[PDB]
Amino acid sequence: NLNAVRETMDVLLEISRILNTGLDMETLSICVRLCEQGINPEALSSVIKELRKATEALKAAENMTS
Amino acid sequence: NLNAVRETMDVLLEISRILNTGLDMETLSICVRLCEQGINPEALSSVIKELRKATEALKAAENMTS
Amino acid sequence: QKSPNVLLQNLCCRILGRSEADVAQQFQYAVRVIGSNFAPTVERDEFLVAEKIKKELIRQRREADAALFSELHRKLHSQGVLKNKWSILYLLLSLSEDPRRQPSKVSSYATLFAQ
Amino acid sequence: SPNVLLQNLCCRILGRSEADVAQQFQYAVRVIGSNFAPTVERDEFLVAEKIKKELIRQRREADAALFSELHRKLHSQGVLKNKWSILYLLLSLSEDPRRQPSKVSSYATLFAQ
Amino acid sequence: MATPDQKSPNVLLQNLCCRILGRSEADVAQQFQYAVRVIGSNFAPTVERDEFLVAEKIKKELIRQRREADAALFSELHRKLHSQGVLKNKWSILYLLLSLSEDPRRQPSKVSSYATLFAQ
Amino acid sequence: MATPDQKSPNVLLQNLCCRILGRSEADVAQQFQYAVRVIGSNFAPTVERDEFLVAEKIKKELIRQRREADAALFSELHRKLHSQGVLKNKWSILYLLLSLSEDPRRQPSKVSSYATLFAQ
Amino acid sequence: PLTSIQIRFIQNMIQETLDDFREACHRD
Amino acid sequence: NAPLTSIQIRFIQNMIQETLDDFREACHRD
Repeated sequence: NLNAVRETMDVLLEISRILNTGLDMETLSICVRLCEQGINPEALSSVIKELRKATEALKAAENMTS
Repeated sequence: NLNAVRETMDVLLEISRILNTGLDMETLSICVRLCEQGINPEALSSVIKELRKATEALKAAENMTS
Repeated sequence: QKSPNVLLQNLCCRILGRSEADVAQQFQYAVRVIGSNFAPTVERDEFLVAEKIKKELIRQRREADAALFSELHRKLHSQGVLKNKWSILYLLLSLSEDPRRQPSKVSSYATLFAQ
Repeated sequence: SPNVLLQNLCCRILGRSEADVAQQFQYAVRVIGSNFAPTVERDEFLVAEKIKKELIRQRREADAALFSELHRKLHSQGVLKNKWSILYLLLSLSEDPRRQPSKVSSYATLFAQ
Repeated sequence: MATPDQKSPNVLLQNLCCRILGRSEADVAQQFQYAVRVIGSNFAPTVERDEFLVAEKIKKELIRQRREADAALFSELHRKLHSQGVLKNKWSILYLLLSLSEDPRRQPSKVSSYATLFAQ
Repeated sequence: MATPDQKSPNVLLQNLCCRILGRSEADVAQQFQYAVRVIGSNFAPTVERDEFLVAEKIKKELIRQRREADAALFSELHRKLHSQGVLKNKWSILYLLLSLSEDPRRQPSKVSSYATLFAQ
Repeated sequence: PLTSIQIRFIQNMIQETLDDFREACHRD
Repeated sequence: NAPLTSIQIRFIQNMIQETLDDFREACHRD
């Protein structure tokens, strides 16, 4: 089971990299766990877009304050 | 008329059961009476959806706090 | 003739199984939604709503639910008790759930905002 | 708890502490708490086909094959309970590398202060 | 610039509210405020700002409502109005009238008394 | 090398508002706030991010407006702009220009004085 | 030329797809 | 008056349905 989880996580990371999704292994695992727990995919997609916008705003704020 | 009302309520309950609506006899009867009395079906549907969402949120809160 | 608001409150209390005091936020949300202008329902024609429901049920391979719906609709039409059949049909369509699709158990995550 | 996991995910992705992401957490909670209409597609195979078509449309045939392979591996692994939902989410979050990211105008930064 | 002593949009809206509701201006103050809010909101451009396109749309809608005689009457009245040349904004009036047309066959969905419940 | 003090987008927007209104920056404070609210709002991605696709869409729109000569001129100017390579975001500027195009044939719907009520 | 039956079928299919899209948008 | 083949009718129907589904999905996402 552990080897299967590792293989699935590696496949997901590779897919995210090839698709340029910007997801890391931890974020991808969190998204997978949320989807497995029944989160609405439309809500999840909106959340992902909002989180990406927030991450870009936070990175811009950190670069402006540094 | 009373027999017709009872038959209509039974039909609505059966439709809800086949559709897995989660409505009980009293709620289905109230919805039928409101629609027959001219209540906007969009308002009634929104109310039913909100009540179901509230029940699901309460069940999720009870399962998370337990 | 209980006012529609009191009837809706009693219905909510009965369906959720909680006291009026425990559903105050949900009651306020419901009152806001019902008093809020909502876009017209997808179908306001009894025959159009029935045909759309039949097509959707057949497309989803839910023939048993389609037959039950057709029987209930026939009974409602013959009984002639309801004045606004289109409204009831629209409500039933809006509340329809695919029996094959396992009810999406509301993730415990919704509880975070409840506090 | 799913809330703690989401908070940790936000902190990890943003690279900020939980205290610095409070507004984003509130926004996420608001979005998740809103009643959403049923998703267009709840079938794993339809979501996989849509993801493949979307990847092919960006002329990323290698990335499309990689996505199809990863989806096959995920389906065989059986770790995810809602494969259709996860595939739909991944498709929805996919970005075309050829389509220039609509750079959020610096003007949004003016109000941040 | 010949601006007819056009009583202020507030006065015109008040007169309209009083006429439609059948109540005095003092009894429609909340409705007057609602009207002012609605009128002050930015509206998307009308679907058609062409007099001939509006006339054709009106004719098609009347034919769809099986009012072919009303469609011909509308076309004739429109021709007469265009020839009269009294109205400066024919497209706006035509668009308003088209938007306000009601099908006599479709039973008016009587606004449930229930809307009053939230006013309290 | 002190890249000319390109005042922050807020200051640039304020200067633009002052220029458009023909009033001093102090007189456009409410408009500046409105602009800040609009700019901070999430805007959908433009329909087309391809310079050549945007030029073709502009030509098609001009043809729909029966401006075929203007469509050809637009395509030529777009080719020249793409070849000049001075602009870094050709797709964005093309989208802006498309959004700012005005149809000379559509008689300006004289903005009712009532729109000013919401300006305050 | 599309037969009257084929024309009617294509028209019904397009109308059904547009009705489904309108219904989905209204529900959303 | 070569009647549109069943395959051509199905193709046109599918194309129209796909375009309308894409438009509905884009509007929903917006």
